[PDB]
Amino acid sequence: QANQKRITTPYMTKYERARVLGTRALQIAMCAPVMVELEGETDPLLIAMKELKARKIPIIIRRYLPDGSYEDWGVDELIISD
Amino acid sequence: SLKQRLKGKEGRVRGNLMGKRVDFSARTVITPDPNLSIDQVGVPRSIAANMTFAEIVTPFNIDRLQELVRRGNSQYPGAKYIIRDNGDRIDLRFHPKPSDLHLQTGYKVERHMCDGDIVIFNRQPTLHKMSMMGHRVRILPWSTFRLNLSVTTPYNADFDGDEMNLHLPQSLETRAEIQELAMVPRMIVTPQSNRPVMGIVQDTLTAVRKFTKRDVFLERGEVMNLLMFLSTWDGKVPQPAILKPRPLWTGKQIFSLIIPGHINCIRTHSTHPDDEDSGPYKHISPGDTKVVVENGELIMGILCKKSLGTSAGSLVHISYLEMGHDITRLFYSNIQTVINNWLLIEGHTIGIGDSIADSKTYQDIQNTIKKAKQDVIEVIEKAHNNELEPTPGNTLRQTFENQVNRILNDARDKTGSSAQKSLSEYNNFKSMVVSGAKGSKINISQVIAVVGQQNVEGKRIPFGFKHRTLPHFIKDDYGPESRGFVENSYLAGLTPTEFFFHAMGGREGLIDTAVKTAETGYIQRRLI
Amino acid sequence: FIGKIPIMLRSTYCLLNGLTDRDLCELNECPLDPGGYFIINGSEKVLIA
Amino acid sequence: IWGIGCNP
Amino acid sequence: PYANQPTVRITELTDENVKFIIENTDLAVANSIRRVFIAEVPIIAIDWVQIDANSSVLHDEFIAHRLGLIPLTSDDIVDKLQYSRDCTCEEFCPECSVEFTLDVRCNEDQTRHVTSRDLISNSPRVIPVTSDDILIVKLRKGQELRLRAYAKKGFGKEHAKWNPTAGVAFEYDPDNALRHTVYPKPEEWPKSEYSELDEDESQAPYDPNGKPERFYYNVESCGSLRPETIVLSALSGLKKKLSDLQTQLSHEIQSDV
Amino acid sequence: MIYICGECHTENEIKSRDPIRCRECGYRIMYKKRTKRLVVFDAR
Amino acid sequence: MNAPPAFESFLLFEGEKKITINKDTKVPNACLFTINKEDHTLGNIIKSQLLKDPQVLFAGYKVPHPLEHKIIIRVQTTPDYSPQEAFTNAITDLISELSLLEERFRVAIKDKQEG
Amino acid sequence: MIIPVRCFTCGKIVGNKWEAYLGLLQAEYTEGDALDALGLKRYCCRRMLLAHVDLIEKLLNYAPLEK
Amino acid sequence: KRHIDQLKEREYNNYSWQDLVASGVVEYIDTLEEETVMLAMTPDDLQEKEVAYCSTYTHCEIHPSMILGVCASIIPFPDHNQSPRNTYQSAMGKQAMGVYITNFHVRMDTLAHVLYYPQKPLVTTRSMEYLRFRELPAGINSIVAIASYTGYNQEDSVIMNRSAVDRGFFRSVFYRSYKEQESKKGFDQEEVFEKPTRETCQGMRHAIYDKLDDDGLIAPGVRVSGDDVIIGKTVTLPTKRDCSTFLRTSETGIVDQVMVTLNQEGYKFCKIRVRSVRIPQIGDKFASRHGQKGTCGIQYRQEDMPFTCEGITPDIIINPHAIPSRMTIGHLIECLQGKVSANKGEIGDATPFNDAVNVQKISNLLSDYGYHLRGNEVLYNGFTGRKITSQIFIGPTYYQRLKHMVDDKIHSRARGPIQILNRQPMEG
Amino acid sequence: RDGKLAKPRQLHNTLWGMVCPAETPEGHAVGLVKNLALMAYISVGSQPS
RNA sequence: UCAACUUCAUG
Ligand SMILES: CO[C@@H]1[C@H](O)[C@H](n2cnc3c(=O)nc(N)[nH]c32)O[C@H]1COP(=O)(O)OP(=O)(O)OP(=O)(O)O
Ligand SMILES: [Mg+2]
Ligand SMILES: [Zn+2]
Ligand SMILES: [Zn+2]
Ligand SMILES: [Zn+2]
Repeated sequence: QANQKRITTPYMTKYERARVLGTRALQIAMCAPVMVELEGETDPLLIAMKELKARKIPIIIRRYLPDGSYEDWGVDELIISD
Repeated sequence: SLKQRLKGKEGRVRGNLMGKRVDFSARTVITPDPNLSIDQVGVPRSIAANMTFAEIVTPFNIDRLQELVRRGNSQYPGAKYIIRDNGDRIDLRFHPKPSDLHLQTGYKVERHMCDGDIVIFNRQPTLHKMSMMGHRVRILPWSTFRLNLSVTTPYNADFDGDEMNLHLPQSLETRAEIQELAMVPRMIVTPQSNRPVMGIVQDTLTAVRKFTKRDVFLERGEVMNLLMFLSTWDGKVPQPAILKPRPLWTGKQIFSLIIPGHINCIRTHSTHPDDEDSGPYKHISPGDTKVVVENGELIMGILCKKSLGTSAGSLVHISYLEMGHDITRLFYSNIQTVINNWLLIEGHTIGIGDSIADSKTYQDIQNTIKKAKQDVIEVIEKAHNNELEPTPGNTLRQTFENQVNRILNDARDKTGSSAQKSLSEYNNFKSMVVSGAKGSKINISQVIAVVGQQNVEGKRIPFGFKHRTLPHFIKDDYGPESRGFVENSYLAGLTPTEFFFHAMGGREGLIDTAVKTAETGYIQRRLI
Repeated sequence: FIGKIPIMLRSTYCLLNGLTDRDLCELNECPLDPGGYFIINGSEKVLIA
Repeated sequence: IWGIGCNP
Repeated sequence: PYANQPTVRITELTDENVKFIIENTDLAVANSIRRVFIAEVPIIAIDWVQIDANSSVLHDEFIAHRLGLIPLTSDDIVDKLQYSRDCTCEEFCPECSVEFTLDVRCNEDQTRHVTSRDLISNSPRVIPVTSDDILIVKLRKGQELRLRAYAKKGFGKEHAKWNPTAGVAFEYDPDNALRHTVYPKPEEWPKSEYSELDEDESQAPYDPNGKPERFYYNVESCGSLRPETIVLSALSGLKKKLSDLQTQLSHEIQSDV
Repeated sequence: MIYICGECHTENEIKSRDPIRCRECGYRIMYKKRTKRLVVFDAR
Repeated sequence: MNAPPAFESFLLFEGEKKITINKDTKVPNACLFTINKEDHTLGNIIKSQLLKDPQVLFAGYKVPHPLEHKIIIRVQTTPDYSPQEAFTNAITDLISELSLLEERFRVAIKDKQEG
Repeated sequence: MIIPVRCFTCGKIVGNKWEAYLGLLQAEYTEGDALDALGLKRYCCRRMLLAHVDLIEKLLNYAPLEK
Repeated sequence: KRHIDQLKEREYNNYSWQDLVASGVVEYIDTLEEETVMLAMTPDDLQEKEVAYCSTYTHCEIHPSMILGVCASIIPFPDHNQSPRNTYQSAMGKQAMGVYITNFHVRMDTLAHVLYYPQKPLVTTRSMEYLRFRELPAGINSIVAIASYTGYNQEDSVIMNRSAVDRGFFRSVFYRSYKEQESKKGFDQEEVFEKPTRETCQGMRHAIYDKLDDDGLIAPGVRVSGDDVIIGKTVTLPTKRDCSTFLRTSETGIVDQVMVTLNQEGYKFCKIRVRSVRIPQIGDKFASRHGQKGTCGIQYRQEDMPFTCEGITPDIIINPHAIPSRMTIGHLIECLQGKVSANKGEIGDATPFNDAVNVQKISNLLSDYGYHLRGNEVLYNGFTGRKITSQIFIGPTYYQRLKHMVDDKIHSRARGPIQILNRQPMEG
Repeated sequence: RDGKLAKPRQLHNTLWGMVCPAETPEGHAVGLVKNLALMAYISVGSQPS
């Protein structure tokens, strides 16, 4: 939905964090460009965690409300659970 | 028939679709390992060599993966297969394949399981979600899965022939999901009862109780040796509690370095006098009971299952709720390591001398038993003379049985209390019961004083023979010995009739367990 | 001849019956073996009461 | 094996 | 800041036993000397067996096990012999090993007790401590055992077959004065053989400034090495381990510089 | 190969596709007899 | 089948260093010596001799895992002293003590015999 | 099956002492006195001879496979 | 006394149990008659005149301990253990490794475990004599310390001495026998034992067929590693199909016996027995005679194990935490009685209801031999040499090696064989 | 074994001296499989004539 | 290198 009228929680849920980190890791392992400057990190999951901490993962989560509507929350917009 | 193929357990719907046999799974016996962390699990080399994880060849890992490919399936840290972009699986086990050893970005090297891999660990039955938890792999010699002892309680696992299943995630996405949703440090506190699932257990619990007593004083070398096993140590030796005449630290002073951050907790030891809180010495507590942790420092107290165990408000629970799950993982591991080395120093044992009581104690137990048997005889005589009158809601038979049971239970309790008074500070039965590591005061009492009444189906031993319990007893004997009361202790040794009656009670318990499993399983399936 | 009845070992109709331990050793049979089982298709089967 | 109120 | 000077007094010396006392030494040094007695004194024992014919009741690897556990005289040449890994020659040679042979057949009716005496060594200095005998197997008539074995130098850390000693008795503070062991009821406890206390006094008075010293050892030989030379070899081997450690440490310090 | 007899303990040589019956005793249980190649056992 | 070979307990595999020295950043003038293929025999001896030294502020040893074969010795010394020097001096002192023990044990042997 | 070489706990050779033990038992010596005469002192070594069951004699009754 | 004296002279007196029955001294009573009979457990305690409970005893038990069966009769001091623990010990004693029969060499039985050095118990029940437990024992007496040493005995596991294990302690042999029958089903289709040929036989495997002899059967004395070809059988194909038998994976044994016979049908039948010597590992399962078992947590060498003043290091260290909840006091009494018996030279009597063997009497006997009354001993820590502050309970206890071993249970799967119907990974 | 009734499995008083109280399998067959006591004998049968 | 069935063991 629009930036206004977003009713879902601003905090990123544990499941969203898990799936975002896994997806970003798989992309990084598939030669995807890395947003953050890795400090000698060669593990895709560690690089994904580092990007999540810096809020530079280029993914927007589409949360489906039970009525069928959807809200698009950017990973940057969401507050990191940890 | 087609219906039978699809119908029940072992049918397609339930036996092949809802659950199914899976690849990348390993089962073996579990043995303890105090040295491993909570999340670490110990994997034999053969299990790790069979199971594989596919890693996409990237520019940053191409050299390492090509080395692994060169090693091959034979050398352990190697690769079993190379999956090309087309999907063709070059096989590294069968023949050198020198032209096909080359790796380019996009290829998938099926490397062997290595240290640091995340694996799900499971024990059957998976009653709750803590029965499947994510563990970080450490490869150790020999053929058993090795897990930390704080993790035994969630799995309901003891190392007496138990086996555990291991499932290896095969994708980075599912590996991250497992790591975040199911890692062992993240599972410490259960949502079922808002209590920690794991706590200090077995040897470490008893040794913590002993370590945190006021008496424990540690010299310089022992202090250094124990600080060697504290991973979170800042490298600074605390100033000893007793500087002169000789520098001596205290067990509490060293345990204060284990407690992370600044954690505030107040608990009470199991042997806390109820009078102390009301009366004077509230904050002095002559027995060193109570437990006060201020600013992450154990100011006073002796730790037991109430402080370091699986209960709400414990030091473990407060650490999880305040410092986080990673620091709590370190907390568990450090407790186990340094307290297990101090236990190497102090030592622990169980012997016959623990079961033996004073001669006066044995005399008092015998006198209590004699008085109880005499009171039961008096009750039986009242009933025979028809003096007894039924209790409201009960028949004369039921009220007589209740009176006799009350007399016998009160005598049993009094003998147990005498036995427990007999116990010394050095007694090791008492040590394990006080720490909460194992045993109960009931067990101590049965060991030392009186095994107690043997009851089947909620009643004393029934008249299985015609109007008598065993052929050795006369007909219509309702006295304590006839109907099952065992006055001898386990140490003393049960007499033959007491032995048979004790066997009857044990058989009832075993039948209860065996029958229970299936009904509870059906209920759980229905609820889920 | 109407049939063949399996013979319980060390029973009265077994060949091992009434043989001293030396004779049992000559036949490669243990003196301590209790008997009480049948050899059917080469496997020892015990009737359970 | 203890009493009527305990365990068998 | 320097090592203490230890003193030794030997109380008993018999072909099977050495009872001695070491004074003015640390507990760690004493315990590690005992540890080296058990595990790090080199000895000679059979580690390669090739059984040409075994018709005995015991299977081949049972026979090999029993042969390995048989002690062999290793008094002098164990220091001369090299480890098989060190020796340049492939497999085994006179410098790295000693060859034994067993060829026994029970032709007679009476049971033949194959003993360690039947093992015949190619070098006279190593013999199976025969100079009864260890029983390898009993052979019924018509049963034969033929085998060749090679005995190599090794120490008890590899395998217990290479333990040079039977029981190392180590005691310190015979009367509990450092309170390293706290007796719940001191009187019930038997006095030590080295105890100097009167019969009335169960424990010596607590010595706050005391340190474990005056360690008492009883080293029993398995017969392969003389009990004196077990102790001498242990001291020398511990010194050699420390010297190798020092050499590697010096090399790594130089590398860091 | 050469098969040792179960009962009379006399080696008899039986060709392939030949009935397993020892000459001079008739016993029908033979044993294959130990191999010529030798296996090394570590005494451990 | 997963049983490690016995020689692994004391034999260095190719490319393994007997001693590796890593400084400890948490504290000034501290070091951590990792000895491979060694056990409590050497560790306890060295820790005790280091404790005897007055300029050694901390000395400890640990076996990180019983199944594996390694010894970690943390040594912290006072300023104007080096932990590496303390380790070398400990080793030399232990060597001297053992040599004196050998000489006196030989003399005791020769006197118990022959009189 | 046969007397073990070396006591399990300590390693003193007990394999050479079984025939002497049996002979001393035939003489008149009680089990404890025979064990003392053989020189077995620690209860670990005395367990080896005292609890040993010699099955090799029963196994030798069966005829050898090859004669 | 006349009957007992004649039975005591049983042989060369031609007096037996049947003469005892014929005299009218003993009588067989079934349950229905047991309902109508007044019994005395013991003659002296019950028949003799006292405060008169019953003066109409019609029968007397020969001995109470006979109420137990074969497996529970081996339990020493069973009246001092909790009842479920005796059931557990019955179950586990059915699983202990020993010499199962003396003719084990002749028999070719699949899955036969035989122990190297079985020992008779130092603490034994009298009824064991009639179970032939002395003749064919299962288990070894072992110096056992009940102590918490390094945490590897925690829960129910057991620390073991590696040196003792290296000297023969609980070493076993596992024999696996494989049967294969050549048979002719079709008139032109037959199975023949032969060494398969790569070209002649269509079906083959990577597995080495060289070890097969000319007849197609491995000769005894040949080491066979997992997946090698024990028996080579080829079927004529109406060129040939390979039905050769292979070793069970990870068997890793040496061939013991190869027998070639003719079955009832007249076809050639071959049985091949493989020896695998199994040394105790740190997964194998060991249990006492009192219903408490455990896997080997770790193995420490004699230098590492705690030692007494005399130099004795425990063969087995069990966690103290096992004892309290299970209340198997018979274990502690058996350690004390074993210590007394081993020092005395006798064999201890652990009959269930002796009434002449108190724990106090055993303690007083142990005091005479120079040890602590209750069996505790001052142990010295193996690693540091310092005396352990808590004196530790040590004694000779009989331990059994159960058939459950880790090598048989370890398993792993990675894209292996798959079923036809479900196309899902297989089972087993 | 499927029946969960805890009546047929329990150690009856009449089992004294004739079936071992301790020795029973554990699982679905607790108390349903039993073992003879050491001195127990089972009648072989006789003619009532 | 099949599948059904049974029984026996392990938690
Ligand atoms: C503690 O609970 C466990 C589990 O619940 C699991 N388990 C075991 N058998 C079954 C079964 O048939 N069916 C299902 N569903 N689960 C089962 O085993 C239970 C205990 O059994 P036990 O009581 O014998 O454990 P000891 O107390 O005996 O342990 P020692 O001292 O021997 O090591
Ligand atoms: Mg268990
Ligand atoms: Zn050479
Ligand atoms: Zn013949
Ligand atoms: Zn011994």
